[PDB]
Amino acid sequence: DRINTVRGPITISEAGFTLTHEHICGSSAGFLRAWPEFFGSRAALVEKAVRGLRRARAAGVRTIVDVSTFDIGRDVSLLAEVSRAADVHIVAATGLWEDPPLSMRLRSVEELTQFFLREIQYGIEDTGIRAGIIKVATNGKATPFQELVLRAAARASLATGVPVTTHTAASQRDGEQQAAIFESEGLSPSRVCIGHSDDTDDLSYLTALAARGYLIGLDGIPHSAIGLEDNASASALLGNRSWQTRALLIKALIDQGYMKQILVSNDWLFGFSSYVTNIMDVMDSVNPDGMAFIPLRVIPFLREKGVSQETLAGITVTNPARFLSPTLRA
Amino acid sequence: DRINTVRGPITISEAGFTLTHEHICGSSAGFLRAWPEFFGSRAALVEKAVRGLRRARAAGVRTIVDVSTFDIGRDVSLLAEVSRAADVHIVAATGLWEDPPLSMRLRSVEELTQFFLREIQYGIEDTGIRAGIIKVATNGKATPFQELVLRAAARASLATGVPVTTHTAASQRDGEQQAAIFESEGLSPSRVCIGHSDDTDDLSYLTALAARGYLIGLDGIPHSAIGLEDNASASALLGNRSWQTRALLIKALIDQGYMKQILVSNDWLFGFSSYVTNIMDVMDSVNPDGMAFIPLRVIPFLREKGVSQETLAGITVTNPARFLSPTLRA
Ligand SMILES: *[C@]1(*)CC[C@@](C)(CC)CC1
Ligand SMILES: *[C@]1(*)CC[C@@](C)(CC)CC1
Ligand SMILES: CCO[P@@](C)(=O)OC
Ligand SMILES: CCO[P@@](C)(=O)OC
Ligand SMILES: [Zn+2]
Ligand SMILES: [Zn+2]
Ligand SMILES: [Zn+2]
Ligand SMILES: [Zn+2]
Repeated sequence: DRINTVRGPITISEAGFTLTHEHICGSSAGFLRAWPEFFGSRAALVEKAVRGLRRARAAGVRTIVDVSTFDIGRDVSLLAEVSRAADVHIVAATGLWEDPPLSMRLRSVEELTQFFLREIQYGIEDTGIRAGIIKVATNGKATPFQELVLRAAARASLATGVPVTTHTAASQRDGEQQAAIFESEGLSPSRVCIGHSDDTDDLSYLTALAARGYLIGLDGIPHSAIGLEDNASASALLGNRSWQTRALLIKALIDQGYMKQILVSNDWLFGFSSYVTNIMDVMDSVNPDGMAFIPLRVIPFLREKGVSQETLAGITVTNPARFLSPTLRA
Repeated sequence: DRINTVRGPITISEAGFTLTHEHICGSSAGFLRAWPEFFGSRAALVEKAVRGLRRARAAGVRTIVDVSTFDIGRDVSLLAEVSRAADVHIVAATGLWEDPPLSMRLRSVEELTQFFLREIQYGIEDTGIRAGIIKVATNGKATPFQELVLRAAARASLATGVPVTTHTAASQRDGEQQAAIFESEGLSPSRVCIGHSDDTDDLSYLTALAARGYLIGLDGIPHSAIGLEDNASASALLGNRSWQTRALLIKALIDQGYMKQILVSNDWLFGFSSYVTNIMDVMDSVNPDGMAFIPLRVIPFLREKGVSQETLAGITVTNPARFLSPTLRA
């Protein structure tokens, strides 16, 4: 009956409106400590993130899930500072994304499971902050090491009840292999969110996952390079489907009976060093509402398309609570 | 007339007997902070490193050059602690090795040059400790990003006078391309050590580098898996040439007139997470003298083969001082 945040345990009812896939800073391990000037300064990144989380809170957000791992350069003391200053709860992550270093890539399934358990059960670094979610990734067929990560994540979730959330190449149907691996370890689909699932329009894929009990992460709604066809790096990252096209998948899955399994977010960030220089500027130009885009723009859009207020509340409040609530089955 | 160490500037004469390619811990950025139990504990790694540096100092070592970068998980506060406790000077490194994360790999030559300059001229992280060498790497033909790193390293050296030291796949003759890149930027060969050069027996390659003025890093003398043919991972890392075979390259280059350009070391470490589990144990079994192997075993070997005491002192004391001494030409 409690979820770990960067400021400690909170009750389920305190989570409130929750964005389930967000980042304070998308970086690399040690990078913000070694090269803070890349972001202007650490203080500038903090100020930017607080301003943004304050705008989100004013729009109705109460909690974000920062799904930055070790290899995304998660800095839990930065998250704690931002969380305190903005009065928005932040749930931190363990796991590994797509850029693990050699010291992680050479590890066994057992060793990885120890590491993820450490961050859930003991703490991150020497901070005593415990993760409330496990983040994993593939981009196409899993590498051998990613198979180990997905298995370790399953083990860590089976021991603790903390959920797993994934990065996919959704157009490659990665969620099918991720599911297979997780199920081979015994993990309940109700403890797993298959993320970046709004990157595809393939309903045969989305419903195959939802029918087995997976949560479906429609988590990049404002990601679009429409109107930036000249910028190859922004097109490659963001794609050329509209935010409306992505948002309508929320309606599609509601219409198929999966309202309880949908998790919505922006996949936004306040700093971004793991891609091209100045990408954060480009992104901010596309979506000046930042993390507030879901409540300010997506919710009203969906209401105008005939989705109910009650259904939207269930998606933004009930589903994240049920997901984040530690349990073996949800 | 001063070299930066983890405890501040020292005079040239204070450097004394210097090992020019060593590691306290071979790891990954953030790893020791996130997963100290991999090493037993941080305190255990500190104790091990102090014991080892004390044994080296008793054998005549006064300074080591820790050529661990950002991506080797260099922890300058760990180096400072070990340096204080063992009374051995440690020179820290900037640059990038073979495992840079996305936040580094996406950067330009200019950006990289700023980062290396930061670590030389201002400090590492928030510690105020400044690097005294720039470390770079290729394993075969340079990737596009490694070309940028080598160019940035050249720029940073041209601005500050701090030398560059390299990781090679010596059997692939990487030093030839590294030289070409460095020279394309204007860098003097006398400011560059082409490292892991004892990994090859190709004198046509070694002398081609030394003839242009490069320092030659014969830096892995005790690395050998002879008598561990059953251990594939140790054979792959350490090779199947004897330490004597490697040591005799020091004599070969003396005999060709290059005594002033030879730099000798062990390429040892006290923790090693970026390879197979328990590799440190295997390595310690092969060479229980650790960093003391050069003075305890290599120097007497070379004397018995007819190299002079004076020549060996010039190699272990004069050459490292001339190399580390900030200058545009040495
Ligand atoms: C919230 C209420 C249920 C519907 C109308 C689906 C029948 C969706 C909106
Ligand atoms: C140190 C003195 C010079 C030699 C003998 C090379 C002639 C090497 C040893
Ligand atoms: C830090 C970037 O992480 P993603 C994979 O969600 O893409 C923006
Ligand atoms: C940390 C390991 O670095 P290398 C390339 O000198 O090999 C042991
Ligand atoms: Zn992702
Ligand atoms: Zn993300
Ligand atoms: Zn090396
Ligand atoms: Zn090395």
